[PDB]
Amino acid sequence: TATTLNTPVVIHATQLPQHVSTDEVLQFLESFIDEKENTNLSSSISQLKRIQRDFKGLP
Amino acid sequence: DRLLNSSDYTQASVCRECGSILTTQQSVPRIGSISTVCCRRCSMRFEDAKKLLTEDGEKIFIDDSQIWEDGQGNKFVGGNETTTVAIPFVLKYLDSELSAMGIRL
Amino acid sequence: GVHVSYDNSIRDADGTLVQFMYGGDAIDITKESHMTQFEFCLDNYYALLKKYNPSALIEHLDVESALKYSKKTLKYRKKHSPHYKQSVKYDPVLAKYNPAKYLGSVSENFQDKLESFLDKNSKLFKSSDGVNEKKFRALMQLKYMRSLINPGEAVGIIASQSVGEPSTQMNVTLGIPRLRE
Amino acid sequence: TTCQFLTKAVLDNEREQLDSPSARIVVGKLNNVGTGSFDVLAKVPNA
Amino acid sequence: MDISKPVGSEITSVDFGILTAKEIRNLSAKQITNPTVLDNLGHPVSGGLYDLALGAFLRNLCSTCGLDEKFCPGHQGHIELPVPCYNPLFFNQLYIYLRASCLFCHHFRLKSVEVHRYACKLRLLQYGLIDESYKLDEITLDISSTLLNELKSKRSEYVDMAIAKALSDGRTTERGSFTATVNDERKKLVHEFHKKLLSRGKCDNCGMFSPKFRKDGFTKIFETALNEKQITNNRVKGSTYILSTEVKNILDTVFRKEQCVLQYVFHSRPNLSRKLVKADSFFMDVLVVPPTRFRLPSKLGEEVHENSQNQLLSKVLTTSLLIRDLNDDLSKLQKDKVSLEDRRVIFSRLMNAFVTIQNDVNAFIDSTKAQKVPIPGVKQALEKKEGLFRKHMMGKRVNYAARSVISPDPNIETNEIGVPPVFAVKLTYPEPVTAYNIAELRQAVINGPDKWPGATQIQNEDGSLVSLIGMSVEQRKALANQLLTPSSNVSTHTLNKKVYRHIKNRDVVLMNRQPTLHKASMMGHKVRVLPNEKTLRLHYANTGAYNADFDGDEMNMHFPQNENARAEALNLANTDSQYLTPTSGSPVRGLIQDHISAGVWLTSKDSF
Amino acid sequence: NENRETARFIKKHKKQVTNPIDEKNGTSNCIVRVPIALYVSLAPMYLENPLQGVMKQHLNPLVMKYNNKVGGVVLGYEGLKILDADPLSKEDTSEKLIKITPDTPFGFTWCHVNLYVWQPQVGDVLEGYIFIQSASHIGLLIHDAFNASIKKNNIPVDWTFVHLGHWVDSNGEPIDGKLRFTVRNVHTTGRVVSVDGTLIS
Amino acid sequence: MSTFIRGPICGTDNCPSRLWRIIDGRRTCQYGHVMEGDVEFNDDEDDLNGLGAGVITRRLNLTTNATGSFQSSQLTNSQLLQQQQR
Amino acid sequence: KAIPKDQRATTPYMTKYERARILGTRALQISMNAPVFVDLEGETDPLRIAMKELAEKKIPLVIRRYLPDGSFEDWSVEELIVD
Amino acid sequence: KMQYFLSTGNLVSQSGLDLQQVSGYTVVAEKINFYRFISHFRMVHRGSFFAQLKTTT
Amino acid sequence: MYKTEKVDLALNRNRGDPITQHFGFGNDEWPKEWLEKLDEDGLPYIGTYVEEGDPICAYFDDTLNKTKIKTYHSSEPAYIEEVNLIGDESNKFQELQTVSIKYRIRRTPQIGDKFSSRHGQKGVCSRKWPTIDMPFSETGIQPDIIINPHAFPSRMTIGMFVESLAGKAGAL
RNA sequence: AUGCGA
Ligand SMILES: [Zn+2]
Ligand SMILES: [Zn+2]
Ligand SMILES: [Zn+2]
Repeated sequence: TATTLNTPVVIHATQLPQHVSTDEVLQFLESFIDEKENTNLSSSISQLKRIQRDFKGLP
Repeated sequence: DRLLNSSDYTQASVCRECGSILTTQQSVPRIGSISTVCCRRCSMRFEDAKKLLTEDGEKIFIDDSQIWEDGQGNKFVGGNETTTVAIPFVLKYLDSELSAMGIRL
Repeated sequence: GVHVSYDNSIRDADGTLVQFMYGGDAIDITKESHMTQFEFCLDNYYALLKKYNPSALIEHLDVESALKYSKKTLKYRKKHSPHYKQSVKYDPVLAKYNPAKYLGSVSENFQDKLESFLDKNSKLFKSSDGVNEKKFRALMQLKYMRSLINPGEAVGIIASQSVGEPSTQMNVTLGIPRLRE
Repeated sequence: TTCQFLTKAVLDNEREQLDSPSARIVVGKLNNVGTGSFDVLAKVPNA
Repeated sequence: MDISKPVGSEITSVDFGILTAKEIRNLSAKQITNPTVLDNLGHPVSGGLYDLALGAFLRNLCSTCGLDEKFCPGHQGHIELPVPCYNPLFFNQLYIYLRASCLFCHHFRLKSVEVHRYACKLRLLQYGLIDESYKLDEITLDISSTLLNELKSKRSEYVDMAIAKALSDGRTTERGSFTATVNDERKKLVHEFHKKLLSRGKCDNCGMFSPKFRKDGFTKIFETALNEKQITNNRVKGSTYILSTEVKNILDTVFRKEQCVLQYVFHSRPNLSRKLVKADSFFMDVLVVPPTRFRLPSKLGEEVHENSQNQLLSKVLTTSLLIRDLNDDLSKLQKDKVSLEDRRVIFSRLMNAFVTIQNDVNAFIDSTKAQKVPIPGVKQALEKKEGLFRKHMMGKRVNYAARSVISPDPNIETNEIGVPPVFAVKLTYPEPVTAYNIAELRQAVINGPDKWPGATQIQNEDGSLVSLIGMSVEQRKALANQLLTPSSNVSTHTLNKKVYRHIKNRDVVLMNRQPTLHKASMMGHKVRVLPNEKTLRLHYANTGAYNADFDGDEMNMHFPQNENARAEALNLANTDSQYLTPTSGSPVRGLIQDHISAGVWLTSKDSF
Repeated sequence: NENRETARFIKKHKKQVTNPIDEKNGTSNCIVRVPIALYVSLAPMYLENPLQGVMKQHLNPLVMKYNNKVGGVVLGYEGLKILDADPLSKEDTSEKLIKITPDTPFGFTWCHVNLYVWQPQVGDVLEGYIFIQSASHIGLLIHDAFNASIKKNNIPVDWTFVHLGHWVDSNGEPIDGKLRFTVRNVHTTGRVVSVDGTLIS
Repeated sequence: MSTFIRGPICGTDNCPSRLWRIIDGRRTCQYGHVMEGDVEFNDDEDDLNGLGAGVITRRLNLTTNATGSFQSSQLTNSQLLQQQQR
Repeated sequence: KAIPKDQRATTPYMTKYERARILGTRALQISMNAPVFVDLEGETDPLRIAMKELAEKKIPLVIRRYLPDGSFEDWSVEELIVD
Repeated sequence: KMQYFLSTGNLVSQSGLDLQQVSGYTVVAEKINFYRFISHFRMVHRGSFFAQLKTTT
Repeated sequence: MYKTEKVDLALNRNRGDPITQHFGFGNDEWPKEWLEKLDEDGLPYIGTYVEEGDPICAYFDDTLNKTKIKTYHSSEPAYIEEVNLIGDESNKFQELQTVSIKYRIRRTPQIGDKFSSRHGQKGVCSRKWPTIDMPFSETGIQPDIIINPHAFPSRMTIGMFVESLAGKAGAL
């Protein structure tokens, strides 16, 4: 991903970020990973799942 | 298609913050650092950097002269004919300039 | 830089307006040749009706607004049929309705010649099998709409070539010295 | 008199709005005449 | 061009404007100080015109990007001019503004309130409010400073009303208002303005008698003596050559003290940038250094001739070194210089050397401003008769094009062009491969570059190019069975391979014949490959549109490389759409000579 | 005037937030959700899945990856919205419109999406499970995602070696499992992000 | 032996061979694939009025465009020539 | 700049310039694996494919007619009278 | 020097030899055809300077 | 059509010095297929067919320790008609540094090649008509050249008509 | 630039 066909030309935020709670973070993790599970990005999702476990309690 | 696409069509760097396509350069990489596009005009010499009144960490990029820079990371690529680059040579010698506009600068 | 805006006005690529219509009729030269050859169109009427069949398009436009202005303008024109005593109450029909949208918005010169043809040929309309000056007039209006200059035409350049190219074949100064002067 | 018009332009700090077809060619831009008189977009399904 | 590499940062306009020495120093990749060009009799001199920081050279990586001559875009250096040079291009300007000032007060010799009136008019013409610009003259009422300042108040109030209204009315915008007529009224105004500025033959703000200013023509200004009546009149109100430096400090002070008017004087549109109008714009305190890329030597066959810019610029470096030598006299002289009056020759070095450096900088800009056939400068490169703009911008050479003598042929269509197999094998279309064209393109690849409907090259979606020019039937056969492989990298998954196929019977080509006197002389034809031809084959029906004749006429055949160019050349420029000319609407395409006599004989009632 | 340039340095180099320690017992909320607007290309082959097109093209490579612009490794995205090129809807429609470049079949569009970013800062005190122990560093892994290492020089000499041997803490027992550290630096310039930790503050 | 590379190698496939297609203007892989450079320079048109005193002239100390990727050479001291003639 | 559709005042017909550009761009997209909405019916030239799509209005494109003011009218192929 | 002048046709001297031009005096015999060869020696030129004139008188 | 080429070794100025390149070889590693064109003295065999790319001479420069060749670059083949060795004007020149090679390029009448009568009525050959397809006279002949009549009404080259009838009489 | 094909 090195050119327009892969990388965004421009990115701007429109407000100052919002500090997602642990509960909001975990709910996002489960919803995002669950929606994604349904291609090397899957492997990064596996790391996200470990993050889920780390934000779930236990490695 | 003819007078460009089939002749000197070049995707050239332009600084979205300085409106020129000739200050752009490839910044020097390192064993842990890739080549990054930097705009010379949109960067400060690391010897100054308000250092007297003042870092993010990753906005200094280095020249083949091993010179540290701050900024210059706002340049992009746009399609133009290369002779255009030829103009800054003479016109830019003439002490004039192109403010090559783009998008949201 | 000189081209046709989408509003039929000739603007330069700057935006400066040059003419409110192309030659004042919005007619393409590459169309005009028969746009005033009515009798020819008539003897080949059914073919042109097969080309320009209006029933496909009669749903996309208005066939009256321009025709109605044609009615008021026909009134002032029959009343005022001296030049400085102009139709100041009635601009030409091309001024009031986009000629590509309301069939009948046509130069008064073209309208006049067309009607004069219909009057001087009423006897061919008394020699035909199935044709009338209302359906024939409808056809000629539709041909006129279909001869209009397209939005975006490079008419500036076209003009320049139409003066240059034939000037290569070329009491007072004539020819190139006159044109250069 | 390219340089003379150049001088009068720079002294004005002029900005080219890059409408002239020649100028538009200079920057390698779709010519504004004819087929470049308009833009084309696409209707795409959102779901 | 590649359809596979879009960009979405197109330029929307181009601003013009003067550089700044601090800008140059900050962007400058290097200062070039050494008038040397090569070193070790054969090496790029450190800190000279060919320093490697200015790009790549002869295997040496660009010392600023470490990139080869095939990659480093090059970087522009700069020269620190010992003294501020006059900018030739604006030299007439700085001259005018010099003659317009007052030398005892350093103000413009026009009434301050009248000047402010001029600034008002030019401000209203940034917004193009012409009616108000003319309506401004009417505001009218020993004259008190309170009253002339009252005119300035009322006039500024008029600016506030006409602007506030016009922005309220949307009859302009923050970005100004610009049309051909506004530009015209501006140039007219600025001209009469220049006439008023020149008209004052004595000061008004200060009443002082300024000296007459004379100039050499392109390197010196002189200051004429005054009359004892005017000199003693100036005291009761209480030609010499001058250097550029003094001019700079004077025009600096005048241009700063008169910034308020000049802010609108130097812009035809609102200066949103709050840019100071500085006198250093007309002078060159420094000189840039072009990219090495554009300074490459003239090698003709084997012999490589030095770049003419390098020559003139080296002349700048030598002359500058001489000025460094006079500065050697100042550091040298130093010790008071009481009566060592000989400095009269070193004074010849400063005056002569200094006018010399200016003359040489001018010469580097414009050959016709220096003092047989002196290498042309950038002005000559850009114009001279037609110029760089005309010879390499308004028209260029183009790739995918051919030229050959045209030969008639009645058996082809009137919309086709017979392409000789010499051209049929060397003109390609970059065909993206699909599910519907896989068979045809696999076959074309199988044929290879040296046969009919084949393809010379394959461009991967990864960006790589694969030439088939020299691949064996085995290797091309193998690649034909690999043309449809799947994606490999998420960076490239959206693309499909490309095949550079030979031109074939489904391609349209844009034929052009010499004096394009009119658009009808350059039409799109459907390509028809003719075997055993060597010349571009053409139907007679076109010869009255090209004004062509087989006596020996040559035609350019252009092969467009893009589906937009195909669709336009098949739909707009195509020959059939060119059956009538716009000049008259007379048909330009019909049978000719022999076909006419055949029609006369065949169509006789006597022919059965 | 000489203060425009210092306003340019401070106003250009301003920092948005200082993620604090959650409850002052957790970790700094360096994880934040920020809605952004990106401008991405759309190929024609995704012309029938435009939200999925934009996803597979630009957003999928962004997860588990550092963004200089956001200042961190994208933790995830929320609420993608393609900005319609043409006014009037009921903030919604069965088809959108998008600009095609004036040269090629590729599309370009505005996009609005919420990003979940891990935005760590220097000084945050964090705990990690010891990855490695070499005589110049201790490797740890934050949340099982971010690699962190504290080099010997940044570790207090009061720490104790036990022979890649086994470091023993300043208290007099060897370290094990999780370690609490302050963030000195985060090294992202390379193929993988590295978090610079300290044991001396 | 000597090595290959004193200019370019195909970083794609590990094939260190190079082709010249003078008709293409292309430097390409002798065995494998792709474009080794799109850029191609110096084969001027019909416009060399020769005002250029072109004082430069090659002398083998500024190298050469290397237009031969074919190489072997050796380390040199600097113009054998005198040692050759000796 | 958006001239409302209810207010569109321009030519119901596609200019030859419009037809040309639409056919070029749409052909190019189909040639880049845009989903074909019509029977390929054997064809191999993407341009004639785009012509088939134009004849059926399957083209999913809209014309942005510019006015020198900057106002524009967004027109579908499926409405602008093809010929 | 005379090979010089004969190889370029730029005859230059401090008198200008009373000639309106300083080039074009010499031509390559161009033996591509016997007709061409004999024709050079029967060619007579009004001189380049009149080639520069705009009129045709 | 004959093209003459000068292969010069005037590589080094200074009016002589070193001069070291000699037509021939040294490393043997050269492609022995070069013998297919150049004699073991480095010059092509007079008479040799050459096609684009073939070496026109071979020599050796001690500076490069390599056997180099000057290639012929054209779109069409020729034949080497004569190769002339130039030692002339030289004082010593023992190295044989100047060689002149003359190429013979045959030019067959071809579609597009120009032809003209003595009447300034010039025309390109549009095609090489098969003899069977030519028109044949009752004398049993088919013409050499066919010129379109439609040319005469504008040009009024009636002298060419007279030359036709005079050449016909004069042959009979 | 000089001569020349178109
Ligand atoms: Zn910049
Ligand atoms: Zn560099
Ligand atoms: Zn004064």
